[PDB]
Amino acid sequence: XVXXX
Repeated sequence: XVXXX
């Protein structure tokens, strides 16, 4: 966390 978590 879509930074890619």
